[PDB]
Amino acid sequence: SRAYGAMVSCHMLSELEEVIQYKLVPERREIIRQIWWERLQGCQRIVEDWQKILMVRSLVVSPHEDMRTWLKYASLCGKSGRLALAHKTLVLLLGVDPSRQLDHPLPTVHPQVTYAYMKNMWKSARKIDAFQHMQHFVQTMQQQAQHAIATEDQQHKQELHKLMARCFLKLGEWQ
Ligand SMILES: O=P(O)(O)O[C@H]1[C@H](OP(=O)(O)O)[C@@H](OP(=O)(O)O)[C@H](OP(=O)(O)O)[C@@H](OP(=O)(O)O)[C@H]1OP(=O)(O)O
Repeated sequence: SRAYGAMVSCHMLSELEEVIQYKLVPERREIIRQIWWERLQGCQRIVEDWQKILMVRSLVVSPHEDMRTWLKYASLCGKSGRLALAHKTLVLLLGVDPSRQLDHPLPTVHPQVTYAYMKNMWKSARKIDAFQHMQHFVQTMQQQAQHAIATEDQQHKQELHKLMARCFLKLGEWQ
């Protein structure tokens, strides 16, 4: 346990070497990203270590290019009593600020990021407006899925169905 800090330092150095590999090799990008995700999953859930590792990885990976890792990090921050940083990460991922545009509905792009932001807002005691946004988002998702049902998109349709089931469960719990 006393050596864990040095272990994190070694992890960061290895990530740096893998970053130079990511820069050099254009066909290794997906493999490198999967390795980073799995190795980060292996590590402890301390916010500071995750922040250091993500800063290291940011040299070649913008947050938009990998929304899953930053969503996990934001969830960890939210569960660690740092809702300010979690909201900052969510608004960075979305690209627009729902806080300033209260009247404007939440964006539909990146539905996973939207759902994460909505649950963070629910944790932010803004329950009624969060529920209103959730109703609007469910209506948008169902109508968009109905319009965009096609044989080409099935895995996307399955993920959309999973997210919609989660949204329905959250709607029931919050009601
Ligand atoms: O913290 P909660 O509100 O209960 O949400 C949990 C939590 O989601 P976050 O990634 O946003 O934290 C779980 O993540 P863990 O921190 O436990 O790893 C996730 O589980 P997975 O990591 O397996 O995706 C699970 O998702 P699901 O219910 O689809 O299994 C999801 O639950 P809700 O989406 O229903 O809130």
